[PDB]
Amino acid sequence: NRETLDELESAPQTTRVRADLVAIGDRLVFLEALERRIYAATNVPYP
Amino acid sequence: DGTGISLHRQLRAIQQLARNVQAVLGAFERGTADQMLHVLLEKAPPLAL
Repeated sequence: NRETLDELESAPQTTRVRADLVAIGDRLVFLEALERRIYAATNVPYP
Repeated sequence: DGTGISLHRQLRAIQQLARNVQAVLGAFERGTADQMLHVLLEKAPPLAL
């Protein structure tokens, strides 16, 4: 038929966060280098 | 069969058929854009010539 019956959410919490934004052409992508953030002293190699 | 299975399989058959009819009635919208490239290549001499 025509289904289109995927439900929407409840407009969740929108916080401000220092992340890193660039734009490549039409698309707008993060940049993430996760060494000093999540892997600093953890002694597990970067994947 | 006089059950809800007989009703729901009928609603599965109509919803199958609603996909195909909106497909092929949409196909002639694209089959027009198919053919216009096949007529603009019929009268197409190369720019190098």
